[PDB]
Amino acid sequence: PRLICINDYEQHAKSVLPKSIYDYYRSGANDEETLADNIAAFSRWKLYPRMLRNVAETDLSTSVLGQRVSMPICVGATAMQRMAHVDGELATVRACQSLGTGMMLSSWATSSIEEVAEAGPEALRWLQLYIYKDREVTKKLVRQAEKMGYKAIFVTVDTPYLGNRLDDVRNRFMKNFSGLAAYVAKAIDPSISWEDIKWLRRLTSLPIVAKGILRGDDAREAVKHGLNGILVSNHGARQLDGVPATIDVLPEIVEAVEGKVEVFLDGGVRKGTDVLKALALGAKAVFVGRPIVWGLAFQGEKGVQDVLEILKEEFRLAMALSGCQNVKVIDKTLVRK
Amino acid sequence: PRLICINDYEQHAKSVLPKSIYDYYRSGANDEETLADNIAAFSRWKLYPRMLRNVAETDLSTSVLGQRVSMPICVGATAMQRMAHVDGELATVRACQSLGTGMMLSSWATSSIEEVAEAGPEALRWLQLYIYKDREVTKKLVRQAEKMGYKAIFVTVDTPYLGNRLDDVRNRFMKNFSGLAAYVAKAIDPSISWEDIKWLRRLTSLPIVAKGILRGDDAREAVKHGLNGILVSNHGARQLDGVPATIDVLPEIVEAVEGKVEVFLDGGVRKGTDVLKALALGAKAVFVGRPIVWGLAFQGEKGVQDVLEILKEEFRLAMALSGCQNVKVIDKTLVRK
Amino acid sequence: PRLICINDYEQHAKSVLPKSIYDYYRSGANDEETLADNIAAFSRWKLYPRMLRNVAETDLSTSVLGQRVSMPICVGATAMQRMAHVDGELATVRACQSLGTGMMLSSWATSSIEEVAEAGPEALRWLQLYIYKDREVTKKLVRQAEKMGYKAIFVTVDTPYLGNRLDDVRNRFMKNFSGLAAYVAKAIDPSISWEDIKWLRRLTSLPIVAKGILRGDDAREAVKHGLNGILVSNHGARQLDGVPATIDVLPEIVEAVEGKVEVFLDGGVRKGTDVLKALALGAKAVFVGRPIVWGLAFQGEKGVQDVLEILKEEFRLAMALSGCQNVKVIDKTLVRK
Amino acid sequence: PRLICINDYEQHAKSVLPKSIYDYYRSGANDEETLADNIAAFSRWKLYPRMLRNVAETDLSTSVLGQRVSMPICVGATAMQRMAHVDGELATVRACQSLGTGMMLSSWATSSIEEVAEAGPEALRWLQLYIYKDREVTKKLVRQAEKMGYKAIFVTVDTPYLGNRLDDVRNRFMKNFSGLAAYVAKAIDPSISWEDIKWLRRLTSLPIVAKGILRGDDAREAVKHGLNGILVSNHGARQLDGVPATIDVLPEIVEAVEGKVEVFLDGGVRKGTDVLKALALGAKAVFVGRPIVWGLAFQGEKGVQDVLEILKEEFRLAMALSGCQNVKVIDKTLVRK
Ligand SMILES: Cc1cc2nc3c(=O)[nH]c(=O)nc-3n(C[C@H](O)[C@H](O)[C@H](O)COP(=O)(O)O)c2cc1C
Ligand SMILES: Cc1cc2nc3c(=O)[nH]c(=O)nc-3n(C[C@H](O)[C@H](O)[C@H](O)COP(=O)(O)O)c2cc1C
Ligand SMILES: Cc1cc2nc3c(=O)[nH]c(=O)nc-3n(C[C@H](O)[C@H](O)[C@H](O)COP(=O)(O)O)c2cc1C
Ligand SMILES: Cc1cc2nc3c(=O)[nH]c(=O)nc-3n(C[C@H](O)[C@H](O)[C@H](O)COP(=O)(O)O)c2cc1C
Ligand SMILES: CN[C@H]1C(=O)NC(=O)N(Cc2ccccc2)[C@@H]1N
Ligand SMILES: CN[C@H]1C(=O)NC(=O)N(Cc2ccccc2)[C@@H]1N
Ligand SMILES: CN[C@H]1C(=O)NC(=O)N(Cc2ccccc2)[C@@H]1N
Ligand SMILES: CN[C@H]1C(=O)NC(=O)N(Cc2ccccc2)[C@@H]1N
Repeated sequence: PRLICINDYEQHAKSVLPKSIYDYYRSGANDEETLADNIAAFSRWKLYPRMLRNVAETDLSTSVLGQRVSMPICVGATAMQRMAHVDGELATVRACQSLGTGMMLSSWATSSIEEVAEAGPEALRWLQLYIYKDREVTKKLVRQAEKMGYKAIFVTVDTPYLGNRLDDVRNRFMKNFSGLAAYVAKAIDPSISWEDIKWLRRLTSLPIVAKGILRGDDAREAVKHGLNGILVSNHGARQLDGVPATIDVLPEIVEAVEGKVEVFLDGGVRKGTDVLKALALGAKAVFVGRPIVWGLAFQGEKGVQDVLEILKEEFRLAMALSGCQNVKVIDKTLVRK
Repeated sequence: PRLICINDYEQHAKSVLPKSIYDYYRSGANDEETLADNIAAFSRWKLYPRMLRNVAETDLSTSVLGQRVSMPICVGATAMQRMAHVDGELATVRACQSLGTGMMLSSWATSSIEEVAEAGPEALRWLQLYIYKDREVTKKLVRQAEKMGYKAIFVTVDTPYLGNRLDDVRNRFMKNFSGLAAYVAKAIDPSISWEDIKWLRRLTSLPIVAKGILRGDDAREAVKHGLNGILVSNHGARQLDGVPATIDVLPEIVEAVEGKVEVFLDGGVRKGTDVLKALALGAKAVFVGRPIVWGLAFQGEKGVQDVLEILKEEFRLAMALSGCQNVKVIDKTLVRK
Repeated sequence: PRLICINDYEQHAKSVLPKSIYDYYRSGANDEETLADNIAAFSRWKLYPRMLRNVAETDLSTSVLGQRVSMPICVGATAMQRMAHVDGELATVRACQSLGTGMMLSSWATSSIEEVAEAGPEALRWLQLYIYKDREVTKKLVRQAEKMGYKAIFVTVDTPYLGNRLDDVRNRFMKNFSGLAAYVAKAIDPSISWEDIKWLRRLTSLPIVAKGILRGDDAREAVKHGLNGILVSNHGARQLDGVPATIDVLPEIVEAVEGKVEVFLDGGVRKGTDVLKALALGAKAVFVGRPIVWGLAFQGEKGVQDVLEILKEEFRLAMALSGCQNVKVIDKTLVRK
Repeated sequence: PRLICINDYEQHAKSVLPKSIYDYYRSGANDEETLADNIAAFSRWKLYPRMLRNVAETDLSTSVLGQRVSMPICVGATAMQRMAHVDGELATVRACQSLGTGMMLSSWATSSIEEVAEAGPEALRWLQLYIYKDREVTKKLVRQAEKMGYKAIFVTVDTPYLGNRLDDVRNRFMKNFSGLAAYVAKAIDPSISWEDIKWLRRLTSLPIVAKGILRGDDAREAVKHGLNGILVSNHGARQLDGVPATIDVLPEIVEAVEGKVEVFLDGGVRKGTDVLKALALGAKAVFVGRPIVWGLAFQGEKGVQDVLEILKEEFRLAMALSGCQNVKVIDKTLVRK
């Protein structure tokens, strides 16, 4: 294999993973209209590069909720990574610790909070949480993440029930505690409200990011409840089909929060120019989901490291060709839809 | 067969029904531009879901012209159901009586008004009517529907002549009284005017819905003639080709009637998110045509029951993932085109 | 063969005509972008039909430059019809005389002005003219048309040179006096100006229509020079590629002439709904080019008669389903783009 | 071979050139979204031709930076032409000297400045320059071009680093001094700023054109630094992917420079109507890149001459069919997007 872009990693993963596993990772909800649009929407945003700006020394570094990272490109929560590679999340956190970027650990990981911390003691690590009907286990997760050096909580707010991913049902298809639709119907609480966010905000002094916000009014409510960021996300197009692409709703959310918290994006990031467009529209950083899994499927830690390095170099080139020597000068005039 | 969405039922029906019968049911008029657009138009309307609203107890119930139904998803008139299954309309009305929803019986049914009432005595049942050149038979139908417990009349107003469905002519292709184009040219009155609506309004005290309205001015005229609802319909794209999708004209019609009557939609409903979008734009309920026929072709009553249950569950999930605990809170901010 | 729409006639013509002849008739200029758009543009204009208007007695009749015709659907000039059938233009004029519509005779016909008049003595007949470098032959044509009972002159104004139709060059591919590109470079005058229109206007008292106008300013100039109509035409997309579809420029031209002359359309008419849309946007009538040739290729006079009857019946149905009992009530609210 | 349009030359070049060489010449950056759009964008601009203007004597001549040319169609810089044909740039400059148009010589030519001048002593010739980390060699190039009769400098400003063309990396793929990405990383200066433009402006009294401007603000800065033209260019879509098509950004640049300098376009010119549209939107002339290489691949000098003659004749026809007797009357009302 000669894999030189993120799409090559997906094509390789399709060739080596059982169909059920590949389809678990690549599927979106229902007719997958949002899955296609998360990528198509990036192509509609055009770049207006500045020339002659001196880009000899391109600095990709930024910060996420106060913590320095090497690039505005971080690993999003994807469940059950050991299905892709025997090391799963441990390989992922080692690759993040090599790159100098952060890993968001899924609540449905095939590795424990304490195992991951130990594989990546110097890695920037966050916990993605669901509020479970069992609030005792929810609180136990939060208190384990605090003790194991995790630096934030990403609370997923778009999953009262699991989305309907047809291939998991059509294909006859967790170390911390569709079969997956039935699992959620059991553990995950569909009653969660803003009252539960008030509880979580009182539970921990860790930064909390609301993950899965698509509306400006909900983003303002998150700010009002004392949360510290918004991850503009449609859950990799796996929840409600027919929502907009995240790059299309990002500007409304950035406008609505009036600078009070950091805004992040995930969904459809596959190229350095996607990262650049997201930052031009006001995201502080982006998270990648599927590309990391294809990295694992190729060669575990090394495969994840290669995916993250291809993204980093593509982003560096896009910054340089656009006239941007650092992330602080990536401005809204770089893009038009 | 493992049929888990409405498209699967169509694919199965194509596999088991003679081509002429399948094409009778699936065909639209002329080049079928509206047939494609009835579905494509739903995909252009995007959903803006609210998070954290408490959707543990999702209530799908609503009412149609005063009568309670279990969900805002009802069976539209499709002629000649016994071509799809030996029980035809009797299977359909039994499935509606199990689901707690309504059946609109076609005037060109392969079962009699009195036979259907008897198969579904507790089912909510309406009659779709044409005004026939023979007004005596027209009046006999209305007076049979009143005596047999039907709760409304859906008068079809878009069919002075039958549309030109090419496959019926190219394929060498009624218990109440193209060969079908020639049948209409004989029975159906092309002279029908608003004067005939005044006659029908005086004929019966049953609610009357005008079916096949596409213009706001015609919707206002229906209100002025004392009708009790508008079914925004292009007749499943089988009459005039090149009219807009019904989801696209729905907002104009809702605006034009100023709340005075209920507005319904049919045409292209195949998914729970289609139902949600129609309700967000002000429809009280939607009617499904073809999906019921594919249910019959699969397994008669059980097949219709399965189609209606897939629609119900998809709608429940779309409501929950959008933050809607009941139909009364499905609002216009949920959608944008 | 079972040919029930105009597209079927084209498919049959492709099956029976030598490739060079078929490609001569079906080709557009260069990459054929306008050829595709002449048809695609009709599909973008949507119909908003009125219900319940009494369409029992649909009257398709209208008039063209004062002369009654049975329908607003007339035969446009297409050169060299005997390549499609041994009777060529004589078959075409007999079919027009049966239908009660008009024939525009090409200046590059394979039959003489006096032969056509004689085959269709009761047919409504017009002459399409080019202003030839030889003004004596130009004047001889006009004076023959006047003597043989032709009722107008359609002067083609978009052809100073012939368009570049690639297949005629790639395929190694006139009774009144690319090899065809070379013929024009010889006979047709590229110097023609509005001064030449003044000459033609003084030459004959016959109505004169300017054929091939695409701009409102040129349409106003035609009115100022005392011409009696505008045929909005891109020459069947065979001249300048990348001009708009004729249905898209029709409203600008109708607006610009302020009712002073009749406006006609050709280019991409294949269905009754195309005729209806053109009339809703203010055309008095439309001309069909290629469909007549496919009629000839099928069965000469009978094939042309069948094409014209399919168009007539499709138009009658579209009028009836739109609520229009006659052409005088086809209004601009029937369409929206 | 029977090659009658520019696309035919590309298809022939694909048939005769090794895949690595063909892909070097035809590739764009990353997913090649801009490569497709450079051509698609021309098709969206529609032509509104004037009739009856007298186009018997069509004059294509114009001037570029003061020098007369036979047509507003000139040869752009494409590196390493000897890979396409044994004569490379010498064949190209001979074909330009036959046509009476200009050649822009690449800084990465497979022929020397003094060899090309000698093959085309009477040809209009310009030098495309990069500002190299080695300013001594940069100055040597400029002073050779001045001594050898070159009439301008086109300074490329969009290439601080080379774009990522995937096929050069996936295919295991200079007489004046991806392996090519690595070459640039060595010679080409990523620090170049407007200070370096001030240096180049003081270095030579030759006209200087800034090549690769996409923003109006950068075009105004070029005017302020005393440059004499802007070549609106995305480097044949080979640098930053996802920038707009050059025909789409051309009007902003023409507006921004307020007539102070000539504006040129390259990127996606393949047809005479492309040239016409560019001139209608205010370009003085256009440059062709790839089409010249396909000319070489076919038959060296004769192949380049044939490509340039097909462009000239297509442009002459498009001018004539649009009503334009010379370039001075090609106005903005000819086009609408
Ligand atoms: C296979 C898979 C598993 C996921 N598991 C989780 C999860 O456990 N928790 C969560 O909050 N999001 C989960 N997501 C959503 C991701 O965090 C993220 O929103 C999404 O992958 C981003 O889009 P992308 O895959 O296009 O980069 C998952 C996504 C995928 C594809
Ligand atoms: C096979 C078939 C038969 C139909 N028969 C009738 C009919 O008898 N009366 C009527 O008013 N509408 C009739 N319709 C129109 C339907 O009531 C309804 O408007 C349409 O099916 C809704 O679109 P859908 O099939 O996309 O759900 C028929 C539609 C189909 C597909
Ligand atoms: C084969 C062919 C020959 C034509 N010959 C002539 C001609 O002799 N004179 C003329 O004015 N227009 C000519 N035209 C243009 C037609 O009059 C008319 O504008 C065009 O066919 C209308 O478009 P349609 O073919 O899509 O119906 C010709 C078109 C075709 C396809
Ligand atoms: C094979 C190839 C080599 C090129 N080499 C150079 C170069 O050496 N210097 C430069 O400034 N531009 C270079 N360009 C960009 C061209 O000057 C020009 O901007 C582009 O080819 C125009 O687009 P077109 O190929 O669609 O006509 C190159 C383009 C191609 C395709
Ligand atoms: C369905 N994929 C995930 C997702 O998108 N969000 C989430 O919470 N997951 C946990 C999970 C769900 C089903 C089965 C096992 C684990 C996902 N894997
Ligand atoms: C043509 N399909 C129907 C329709 O769309 N509307 C209607 O009234 N029908 C009655 C019917 C028509 C033809 C032949 C038999 C019955 C339809 N089946
Ligand atoms: C090229 N087709 C025609 C057309 O569009 N307009 C016209 O005047 N024609 C005369 C003609 C042209 C070439 C060869 C023979 C005759 C056409 N046939
Ligand atoms: C990459 N193609 C070129 C281009 O677009 N711009 C440029 O300066 N080139 C010089 C060059 C680059 C790589 C290898 C050899 C020579 C190109 N050939």
